[PDB]
Amino acid sequence: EAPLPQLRAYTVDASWLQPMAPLQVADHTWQIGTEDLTALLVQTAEGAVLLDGGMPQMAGHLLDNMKLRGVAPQDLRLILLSHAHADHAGPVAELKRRTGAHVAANAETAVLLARGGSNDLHFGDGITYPPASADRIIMDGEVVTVGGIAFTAHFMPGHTPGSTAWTWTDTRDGKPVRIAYADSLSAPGYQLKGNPRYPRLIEDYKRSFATVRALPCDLLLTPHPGASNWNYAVGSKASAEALTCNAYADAAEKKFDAQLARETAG
Amino acid sequence: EAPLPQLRAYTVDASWLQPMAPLQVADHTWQIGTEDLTALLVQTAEGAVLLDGGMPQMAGHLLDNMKLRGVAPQDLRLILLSHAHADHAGPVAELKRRTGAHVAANAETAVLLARGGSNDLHFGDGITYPPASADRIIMDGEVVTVGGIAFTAHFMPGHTPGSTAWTWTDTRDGKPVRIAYADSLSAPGYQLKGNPRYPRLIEDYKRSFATVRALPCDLLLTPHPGASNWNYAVGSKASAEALTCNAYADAAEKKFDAQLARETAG
Amino acid sequence: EAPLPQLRAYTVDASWLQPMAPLQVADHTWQIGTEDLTALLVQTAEGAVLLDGGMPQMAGHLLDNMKLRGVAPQDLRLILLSHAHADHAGPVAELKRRTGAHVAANAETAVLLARGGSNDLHFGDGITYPPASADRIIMDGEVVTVGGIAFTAHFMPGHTPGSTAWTWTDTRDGKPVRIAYADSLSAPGYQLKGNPRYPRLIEDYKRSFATVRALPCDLLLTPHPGASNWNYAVGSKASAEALTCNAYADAAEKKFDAQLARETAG
Amino acid sequence: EAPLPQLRAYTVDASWLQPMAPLQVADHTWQIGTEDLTALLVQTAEGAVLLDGGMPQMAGHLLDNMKLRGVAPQDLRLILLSHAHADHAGPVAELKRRTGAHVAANAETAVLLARGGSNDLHFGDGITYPPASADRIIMDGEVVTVGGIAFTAHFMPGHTPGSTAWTWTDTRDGKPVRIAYADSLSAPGYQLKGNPRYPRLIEDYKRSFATVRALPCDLLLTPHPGASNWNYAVGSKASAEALTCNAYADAAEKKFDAQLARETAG
Ligand SMILES: C=C1CO[C@H]([C@@](NC(=O)[C@H](C(=O)O)c2ccc(O)cc2)(OC)C(=O)O)N=C1C(=O)O
Ligand SMILES: C=C1CO[C@H]([C@@](NC(=O)[C@H](C(=O)O)c2ccc(O)cc2)(OC)C(=O)O)N=C1C(=O)O
Ligand SMILES: C=C1CO[C@H]([C@@](NC(=O)[C@H](C(=O)O)c2ccc(O)cc2)(OC)C(=O)O)N=C1C(=O)O
Ligand SMILES: C=C1CO[C@H]([C@@](NC(=O)[C@H](C(=O)O)c2ccc(O)cc2)(OC)C(=O)O)N=C1C(=O)O
Repeated sequence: EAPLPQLRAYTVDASWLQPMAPLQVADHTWQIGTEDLTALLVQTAEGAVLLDGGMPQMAGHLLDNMKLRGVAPQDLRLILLSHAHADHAGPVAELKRRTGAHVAANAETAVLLARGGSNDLHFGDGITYPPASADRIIMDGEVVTVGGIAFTAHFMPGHTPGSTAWTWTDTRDGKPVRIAYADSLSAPGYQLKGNPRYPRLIEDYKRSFATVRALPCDLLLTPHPGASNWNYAVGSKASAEALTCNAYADAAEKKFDAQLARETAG
Repeated sequence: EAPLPQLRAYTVDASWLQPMAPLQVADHTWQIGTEDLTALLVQTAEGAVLLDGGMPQMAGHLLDNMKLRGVAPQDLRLILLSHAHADHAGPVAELKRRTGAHVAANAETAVLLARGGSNDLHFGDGITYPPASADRIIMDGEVVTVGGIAFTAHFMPGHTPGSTAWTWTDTRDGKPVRIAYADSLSAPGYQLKGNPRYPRLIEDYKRSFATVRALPCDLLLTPHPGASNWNYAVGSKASAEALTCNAYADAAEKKFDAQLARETAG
Repeated sequence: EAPLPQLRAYTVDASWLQPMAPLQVADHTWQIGTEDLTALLVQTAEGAVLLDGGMPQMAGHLLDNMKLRGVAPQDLRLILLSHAHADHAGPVAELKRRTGAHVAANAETAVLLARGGSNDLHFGDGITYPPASADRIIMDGEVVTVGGIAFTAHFMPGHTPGSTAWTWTDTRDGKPVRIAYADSLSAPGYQLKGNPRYPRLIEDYKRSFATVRALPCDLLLTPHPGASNWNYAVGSKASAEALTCNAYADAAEKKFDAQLARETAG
Repeated sequence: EAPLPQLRAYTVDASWLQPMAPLQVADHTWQIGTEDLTALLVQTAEGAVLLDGGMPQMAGHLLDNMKLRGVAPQDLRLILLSHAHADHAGPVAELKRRTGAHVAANAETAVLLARGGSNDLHFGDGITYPPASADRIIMDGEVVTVGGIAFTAHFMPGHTPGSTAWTWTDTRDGKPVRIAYADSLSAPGYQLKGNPRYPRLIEDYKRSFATVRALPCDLLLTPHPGASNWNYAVGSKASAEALTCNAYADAAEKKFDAQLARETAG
């Protein structure tokens, strides 16, 4: 008699777990994650903000890179998230324990984070990670400010119900740089039509494409750098091929429409 | 450059995942888990009680065995736990979703369950499982009653801070049978002395040995059947070699004392 | 020197706390709350559903009326909510403890319920009540079914971010009766414009008026019966003057637009 | 027909709500609460610790007094609690929101805090306050360190299951001062014998008297200053009549034994 199957680990491509040194994006904004997972550190006069953390096992690397930037663990004030899947919110619980940082997130992201990604609308229990609590619930368009730097939330539901873009204005060469950290717009293996767990999925994606098109943006970044044509491994050329918000939304919508037709076709 | 390691699944011996048909323990009490993980179903006139559920992937098997016993999913009223590690509380979240059952547990077990076993005092994040909430917090000696059957909690901290023995009186051949479901008394790989996360660990274990010795008991069962010398695979002979509470406590204390001396010896 | 002020209780009009006997709305749907707070009991072959519970002190009255309807406490399967303010979700924690019912709610309602209505977007801590957990998170358009009766969620944010209308089809005289339990559309004392805690408040209300207009509805009910021109105290004439969904939405939008202009005017 | 009663506010003696300026207890420890509720600020080189906060409406006063001491809101690192009743943990949720501080507490205190004091073992829902989450769960004897100052937890269950004494060593006149902040040992209106919600209440109190007697202590403080014969209103004479730990435990045990006999006598 076959025994029940063993639990299966959430395994990812090696490049998602490949550490990199901090890569400067603008005067106060640094990529400090891995070659293929974004984790943005924004350094202010009154502490630092982290946008996403990658996989659960990246906690120590993130703290190492923070130290290279002059940021002690207790200097991390705030953690913001694109969406609460294991490869973007993975280390949040550990980071909170080791830094004292607060998490700000919308209600959808908060409830998914608090159950550690279990009972996912599409992935079941296959991508569970250590649960964490949100300390501040934010609404669409709400502004969170640290050290004078204002981060604005733009809800873009679809990839998860709580998917969020974050925008802020940094500087470079004395000129403002409007940064938009837009969430994933993929639907990998999702049932798009008539999904009982997400009945308005298609309507939400369509609205989210429009939301991304309209973001204030001189420089777009995404949780997976490849989704916006970044290449973190090539240093000062990393942003050279980066997409605009319009191009990112267009590419995602074309992919979505094609997937929708293939779902209709089996 | 080495990438960070992949996440590692919590894997167990195949016998822990080997389904078995329901095995009657007393007039209303059945073992419905696997060959090497206990999951007790107590069937009352007003619904059923489940004591432990085993590993996360056992949820469907438990519901199958409940159906064989005449217990529909919605007939499950209450889930009780020995301790909230992944191989005993694994399927609790799914069972709650599929049955509507409530969970009753002490505060220590409730907080560990709510973080899905993450940030374990000894095991870190290596044995995380889907988090679940406790619907009723119980105190030491508190009585929980379903369908007239009274279950009494006996706290026995050590293996986890929330480790609990549950006792109830069933029947067999018209005579009462005092059942004691006592938790694990092992300390596998634990730092026993001067543990900053559990400073009174040794004192708690020593008290818990005494608590187990004094339990009202005609028939002892344990989360791992082998710990009390049960053999679920041999049917009506399964209980033949079962230990008394005194023998179980004595064996565990001898093992603990020897481990303590080996820790002193490196 | 003045001491700090005493805590102030959330007090309501006496009619909101005036018990009434069950009032039949359709073949399986009964008003079982007070003269001026709605609490709907829907009785199915496989248990009962409660939609809202009123104030915290109404828990015992609700159970009394359930018993008059033939519904024992353990027969209550599911609690649904319009929104998680103290005068509609007040007794949910106690009801869960005494009945074993599960709560299904969207993420916004779940987070507000879990903090007992504290840190309200508009009311601060003035309307706190005992916190409760949601056992099932639902999405817009999701169907929850008990005993074959399907309840559909329609999100209508504004009064709270989690405000929800629930629809189901009952019967009367052998004909179907599409019931719509639509949430409040009031904004009592709210700052509508440029509210930092709810930046898209006006956009959400405007969308919610349209959502209410389009609900499937032969019979509209509301958390406050007066909002839809019900009068629970007059028995079989209670529904005589009830508004349509279109009239309810129109009246609320006219009131909102007038309030918006008065806010512009001070 | 009588309507259901209105909700009743938790009202306290005016002196419990009477603000006072900071009163120095030792080189780094200050009383910053009210005349009759203790709230201790311990100031370190790496941030401040708050032990208790008093009533919910004291949040602003506490922040005012912190500012007088040179402690900005974001300088508050850690909140510790004696027990999670409304008059000691009242403002914790607001303080967390306004300061970013973490809360460390044992599991019993954490679960009571997370339900805002509702469903109290003895007081029902009469003393509910805004819920808050614990960020770190601590065990008996565990050491929490901020800025080099070590705070040790001593569990003393009875008044609440999670009641805790905290000890640390400060200085004065170049000599060490062992401070013990011991919790309440009262049982106001409690059913002591055969309490189904707290079956081992008497055993826990008796053990807690012994725990308090054995605390390392040169200077005892208590959540209610009068319980240890402090008088915060008389400035530099405030500690003159303060009890020893032995005298505090003796007085509480005599009161408990007398109450136990009166309960036996009706
Ligand atoms: C395009 C992808 C696909 O890879 C990840 C994803 N998926 C996976 O990593 C991968 C997969 O989709 O094949 C997966 C592996 C194992 C699982 O159990 C579930 C999903 O993360 C959960 C996902 O969100 O779909 N994320 C994105 C993304 O856009 O964020
Ligand atoms: C005696 C044991 C050992 O096996 C399990 C245990 N441990 C393991 O299954 C096993 C181990 O201890 O070697 C383990 C595997 C992987 C891990 O990441 C952690 C622990 O479950 C978590 C444990 O509690 O120690 N449980 C018991 C028990 O008495 O309950
Ligand atoms: C129209 C109202 C006004 O009365 C209640 C309400 N408000 C009050 O009961 C009342 C008020 O608005 O004056 C109130 C009393 C005390 C408070 O601390 C806050 C509000 O409940 C919280 C509210 O949601 O605004 N609810 C509605 C409603 O539409 O649901
Ligand atoms: C000795 C007392 C009595 O006063 C408070 C207490 N009680 C009250 O303030 C008071 C009372 O006991 O009479 C009370 C008022 C209103 C209530 O709903 C409940 C209790 O706080 C909840 C309590 O813990 O018993 N606390 C202590 C104490 O030792 O901490």
